[PDB]
Amino acid sequence: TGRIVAVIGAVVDVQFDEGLPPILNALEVQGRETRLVLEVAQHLGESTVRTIAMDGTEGLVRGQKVLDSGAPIKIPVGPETLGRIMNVIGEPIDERGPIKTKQFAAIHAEAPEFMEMSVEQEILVTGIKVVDLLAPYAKGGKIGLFGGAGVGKTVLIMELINNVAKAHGGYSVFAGVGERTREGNDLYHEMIESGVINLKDATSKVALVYGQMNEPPGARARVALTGLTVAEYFRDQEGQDVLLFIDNIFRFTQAGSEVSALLGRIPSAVGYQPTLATDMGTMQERITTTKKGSITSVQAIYVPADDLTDPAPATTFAHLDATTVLSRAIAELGIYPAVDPLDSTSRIMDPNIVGSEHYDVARGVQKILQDYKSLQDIIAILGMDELSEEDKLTVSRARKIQRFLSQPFQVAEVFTGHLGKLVPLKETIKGFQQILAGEYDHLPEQAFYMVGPIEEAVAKADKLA
Amino acid sequence: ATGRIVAVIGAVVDVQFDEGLPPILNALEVQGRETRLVLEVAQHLGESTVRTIAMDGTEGLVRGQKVLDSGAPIKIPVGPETLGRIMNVIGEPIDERGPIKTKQFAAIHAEAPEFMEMSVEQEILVTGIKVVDLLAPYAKGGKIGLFGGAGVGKTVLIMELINNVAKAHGGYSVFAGVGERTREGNDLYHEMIESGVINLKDATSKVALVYGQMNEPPGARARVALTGLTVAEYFRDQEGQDVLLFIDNIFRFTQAGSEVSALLGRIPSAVGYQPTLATDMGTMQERITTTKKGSITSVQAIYVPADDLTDPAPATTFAHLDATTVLSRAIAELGIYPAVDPLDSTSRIMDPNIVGSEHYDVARGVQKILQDYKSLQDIIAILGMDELSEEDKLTVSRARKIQRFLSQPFQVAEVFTGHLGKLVPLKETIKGFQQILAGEYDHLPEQAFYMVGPIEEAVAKADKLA
Amino acid sequence: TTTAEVSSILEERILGADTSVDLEETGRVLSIGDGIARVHGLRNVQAEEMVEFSSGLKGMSLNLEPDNVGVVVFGNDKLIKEGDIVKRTGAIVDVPVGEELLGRVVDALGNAIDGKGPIGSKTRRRVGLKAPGIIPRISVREPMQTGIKAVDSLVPIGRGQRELIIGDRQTGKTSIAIDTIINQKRFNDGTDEKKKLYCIYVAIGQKRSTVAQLVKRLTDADAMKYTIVVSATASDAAPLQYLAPYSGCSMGEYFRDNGKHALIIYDDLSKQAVAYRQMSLLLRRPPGREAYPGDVFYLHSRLLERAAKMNDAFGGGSLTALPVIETQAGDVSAYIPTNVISITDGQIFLETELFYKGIRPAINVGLSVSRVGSAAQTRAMKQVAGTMKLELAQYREVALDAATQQLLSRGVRLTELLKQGQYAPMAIEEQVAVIYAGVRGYLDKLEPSKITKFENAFLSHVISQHQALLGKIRADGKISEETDAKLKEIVTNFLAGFE
Amino acid sequence: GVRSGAGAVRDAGGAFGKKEQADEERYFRARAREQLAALKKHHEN
Amino acid sequence: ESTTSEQSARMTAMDNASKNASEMIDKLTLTFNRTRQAVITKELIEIISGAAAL
Ligand SMILES: Nc1ncnc2c1ncn2[C@@H]1O[C@H](COP(=O)(O)OP(=O)(O)OP(=O)(O)O)[C@@H](O)[C@H]1O
Ligand SMILES: Nc1ncnc2c1ncn2[C@@H]1O[C@H](COP(=O)(O)OP(=O)(O)O)[C@@H](O)[C@H]1O
Ligand SMILES: [Mg+2]
Repeated sequence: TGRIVAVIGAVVDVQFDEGLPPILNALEVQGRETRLVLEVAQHLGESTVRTIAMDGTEGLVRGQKVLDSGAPIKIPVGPETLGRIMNVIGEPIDERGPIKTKQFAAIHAEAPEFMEMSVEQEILVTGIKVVDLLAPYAKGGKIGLFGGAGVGKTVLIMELINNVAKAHGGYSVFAGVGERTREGNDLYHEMIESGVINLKDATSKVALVYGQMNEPPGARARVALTGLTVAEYFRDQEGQDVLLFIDNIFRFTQAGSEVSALLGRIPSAVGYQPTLATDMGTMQERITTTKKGSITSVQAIYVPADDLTDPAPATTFAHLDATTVLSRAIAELGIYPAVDPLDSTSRIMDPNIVGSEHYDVARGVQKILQDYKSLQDIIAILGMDELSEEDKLTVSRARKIQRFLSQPFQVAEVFTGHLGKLVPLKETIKGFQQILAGEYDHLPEQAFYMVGPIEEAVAKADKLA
Repeated sequence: ATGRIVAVIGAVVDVQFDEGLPPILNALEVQGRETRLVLEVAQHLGESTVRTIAMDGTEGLVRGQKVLDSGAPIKIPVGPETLGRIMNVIGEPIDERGPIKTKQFAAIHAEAPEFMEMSVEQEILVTGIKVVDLLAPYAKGGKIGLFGGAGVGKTVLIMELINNVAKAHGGYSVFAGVGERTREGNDLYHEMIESGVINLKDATSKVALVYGQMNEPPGARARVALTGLTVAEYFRDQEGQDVLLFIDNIFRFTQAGSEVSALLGRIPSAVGYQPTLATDMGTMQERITTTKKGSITSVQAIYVPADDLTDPAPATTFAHLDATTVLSRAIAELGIYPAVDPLDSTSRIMDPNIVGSEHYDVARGVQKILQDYKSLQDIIAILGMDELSEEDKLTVSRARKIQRFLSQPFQVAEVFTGHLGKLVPLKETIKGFQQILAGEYDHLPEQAFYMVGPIEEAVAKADKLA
Repeated sequence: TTTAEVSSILEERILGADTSVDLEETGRVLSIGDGIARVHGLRNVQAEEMVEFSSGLKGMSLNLEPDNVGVVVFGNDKLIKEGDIVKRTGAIVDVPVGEELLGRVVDALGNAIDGKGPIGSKTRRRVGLKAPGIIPRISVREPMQTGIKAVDSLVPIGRGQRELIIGDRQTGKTSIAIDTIINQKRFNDGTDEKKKLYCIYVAIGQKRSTVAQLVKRLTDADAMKYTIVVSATASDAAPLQYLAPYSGCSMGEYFRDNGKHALIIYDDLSKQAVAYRQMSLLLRRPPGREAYPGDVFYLHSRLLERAAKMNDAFGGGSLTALPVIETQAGDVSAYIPTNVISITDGQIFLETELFYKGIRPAINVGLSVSRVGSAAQTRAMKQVAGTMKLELAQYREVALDAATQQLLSRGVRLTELLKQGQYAPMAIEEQVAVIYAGVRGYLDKLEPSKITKFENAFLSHVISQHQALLGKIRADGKISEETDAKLKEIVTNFLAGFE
Repeated sequence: GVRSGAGAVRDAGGAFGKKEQADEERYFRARAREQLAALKKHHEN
Repeated sequence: ESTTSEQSARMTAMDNASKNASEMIDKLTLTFNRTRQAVITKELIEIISGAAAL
């Protein structure tokens, strides 16, 4: 048991007598109404360890006794963490009683060893036609979800959770790093309405880990690790294809930079921490495909100053395996989900990974869309009669494709009254291949709007006239 | 007097002497090492403790190890026997041909020639390169600099200058390879052996080599230039000869100083450089001068980090040069080799009294038309060529032809592009550029002037693609 | 105050109990943090000597202060505490070396991470040996076939050369290296004993999954048996990433000094530079351009300069280096890229624009050069590649007259010819024949989109029945007049048959 | 996100700013000449 | 005929000018991002050096 000797800002220094705790150890301050957890960051010498705080440091007196927990910050983990909101230190903040689980796990864990890593890229079928076709999600990969509000990002997150739960039988974890309290409450209630989290029975699919903006930088620096530990439990002790969400990774980088600055470490370029690459790697490398299961991370990304070459977005892209961008223009066009079919890219979009047929279909779809963009420019400048019959048929096929990318969502059934569809990858590939082959060129444009498999498209065409 | 090693941090070693502190700039031999690790005293830290800069790797140094003071600065073998030999920073022959049996030794650190010893004679060193001869002519016995980024042509240009001048130079030559590729040094050594400028059999060699390369620790790279400069100083002063001093690259001296100053305990200057950035550079450079005893026609390659001429290291060295040749990456992108910038390279002998009225007029006209074209480049870039006036179109055409005609194949670059190197005389390039400015060749295509020598080659290339 | 002026050391001194503890050979950690551990004691420790902690981690004695020793920890600093006992190993930091590491995936320190057992090394080599001097080196003579048509044709890489693979993200920088690793299989299987090239791959900061998949690709192509994979991934500490290139460099130096030829792939040297910048900034050293230390150029120079070709006096071995530099938005004029360019003997630009358009590999043939590559190129490949390079340059110059139309057509045909698939390196004679087909104007008639199909069929045709001609080309090293006539006849016959 | 504003061509002081200034001056010199001629003709009355 | 040709050529020339301007815009945007990052780094380095030398 140590004593506080320095309360400079959020940095608290504790001097121990008997045994100095190792770095990244959780120290619990005594005499406070709310738990104050200090994480050891340095060994300053003279039996003194410099710690960062996970809560406000007001009311701390030089000489307050601090107990060494004996391990890093350990959070309640298990199947009972689903449908609950917990902060970085693991305390429940949903006012629904204690989270009663069987085991706890330290947030700071080593990345899986070299042998435990999988050696085969595999596509995680999300059930969404646009994602599964043009920008497939690699199992155990990282996805950069571009776009903010007004493009249905939260609806996409809920639908991804529901699809992964229904198809692969794997749970999901949402770790909100620096998430607004108002937006956190809105997302919580929206998820409650969507049914992905249930307050009555144990059918919830999301474990929420919220680090609000009003918390100290140390808390937001470890909220991502807390959510990642929650996902790691499901990956290891249950062998599920977990889905981790980080909203967003840029605030994780910012929290890391603030924590490093508080410790008096000389900043790197554009005012970032020296350990930016190493901290990002230690966070991301735990998101991989082990032999027991896998963790797939869909991380929202905010690009500072709209500069993709800034150190934070560059370091984040160093770990990304695919990108999904929600364009407001597509949403205004009326296509939901608003995933941009052109700007979205996937590293595993290679014939050796997804197969020759899938690669050919996706490349053809993208080529037709680009040709449609060029012909739309021509139509904007010249008249629609200028283009040939081939150009007109390509325009019609591309319109059919871009309306086929739209898909009803189960999470949105209560609102729009349209039944949600979980389109398998084979059905998506077959439908888009048949559309490219000109098989359904006689069907009207609206026959493919907001449908699942192409059979539903032909049924809707039959319904029309 | 023998001391004990107290601190070993990087290339900076701190030694405490029980008695007899060695003065600054004094060599100290470290006892107990298989090689010869010699430390150069830089500071007297007090408490009978000195701070030294090691001339080799500091691996294996134990605190308390005995180091013996040599009692004198780093001295190197110097004399006629150094010709045709390769030396390191501390004057150890690394050509495995035996010891350099010279009758005298010279201290590495010496004072620059005084004001009265300086010479003001100015001539023109015709190098056979169109851009250099026309716009920024070189002066015999004057400092010359070859600025440029990474892989823009500094090494190729300095090798071409060697091939043009040193082989035809009556006097001796000294090459100091500071912080460059070691394979380049091996290639230069074998080229000079083949060409006969270095002979391994009889004492007819004309060029002495000093090599401290990028593999060397920062302590070595900060003093090898001084070794080559000392050899050149001996050849200039004690023999009264005309000597060529080729240095490549001289920026690594400043970079080594910056590397060691962080450990030496100095508050960094701009861009993390040492505060003593201009003082040490001036001390090194002012020794490379033409005194009344002899002339040192020095050609120095200056690396430009991140292609930023405003960086302190390539910026403070402008004042130390008579003729400046600034290569540019943008020109090299267009294929115009050499990449000399005609609107950034300047010379001190570019004056009608020295270089002649016709030469000065031609050079000024070329610079004027190039500047006019560069000013017009923005409108051409945005609107298009068709928006210009007829006179503006004529100026653009003539300036593009001049840009093509500045390019010249090099003999050392023959193995690269396959085009035979051309060595134009001064009068021929003067006449060619005067004719181009006049308008006699306003009907030939632009490509007719690319990678050709005399204008006769341009006119004999134009009709090939008739 | 000072680091060793702490109250505990003062109490030990005044109490007189400074006799039981061995301060000559062991030491106790005063302060562990920021990746640098201050150790009190180790009075007989050496500069750069490797010291092992109580927990098991090993560290390098960087700073030998008068009262303490600054030790950089090759691992996570969590496992190191104040009061931990540090003991000397009596050796400058070295790495196990030899042929016993062939096929083993090791970390920065040489410890096996593939779970195949301990390394059976018998000799250890220092990771910081000086590069060979002027005399031991000789000019680059032997070719180093990569299997890539564009590389082996326009940017030839010699054996002992240092060629930089520079580009942006997802531009095929790693793919070129992997294909080069696979391409050497034909030489290693044979009994030439002078064309064998023992490859080495060093991963600096990249994902563990990527390294595992690369190892799987090498094993599936049966290329692991002659390559060494040194892994220092993102999860690994910054000192491991800093040290990883030097470990692989020493492993290649072993082959270099014993008359054998080796290839080392410093994948992501920019990430090593970032790790070293982190180490320096945590040491509170004055940053410079882009917050980098002032000795990053030395950091890369003392590494790449070790790759060289030795003369027959020193065994005649060699060590070819292919560093990889990641550039942001294609910024060639940046600190680290310009530093590496100033060190290497060439570069292979992989423009993202070409990669997006489908030109794989994305080599920018206009800006990609190889200084010492012409000497280390086979005569037949040189004969075809000179004409190919001239025609491509002329195509780039012009990109309605009949001549310029023909030039543009030939350039398009050659550009489509240079396109190559992945994980399928080609034999030197096969590339010679393919380039001969395009150069001699046997593809001007074909539609540009059919050139790849033509090559896919022509390779199969020649490799199946006309094996004698390829063998003759390989043995001679040049395309003779009789060889020229036979190749012309067969290519014309296949062109007629292709239709 | 980096954006621009109104009248930024002359602020840069490049080729286009000088071109615009010269064009405006040349046009308004002619307009001033015409107005002066008209004013003189009126003043003669 | 002349007015039709002139309008067509005006449209084509304006399109080419717009394309060239966009290319220059993206190049200058990359340069501006580099310069902004350099300025931030330089000012922070100055502040850190001033604080450390105290
Ligand atoms: N020759 C090729 N033909 C087709 N695709 C290729 C080729 N080379 C590489 N690729 C594709 O490029 C992608 C990744 O390339 P690679 O990893 O080699 O590039 P990189 O720039 O080195 O990557 P990173 O920066 O992520 O390490 C894969 O989708 C792969 O299929
Ligand atoms: N005169 C020239 N003609 C053709 N190419 C040249 C010329 N000068 C330089 N180069 C190109 O530059 C490269 C060598 O540049 P180098 O002189 O080493 O520059 P640096 O010394 O700054 O690295 C060669 O690969 C060559 O292609
Ligand atoms: Mg050079």
